[PDB]
Amino acid sequence: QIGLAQTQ
Repeated sequence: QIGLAQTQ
């Protein structure tokens, strides 16, 4: 289980 969230 991997959750990856990115914002710029």
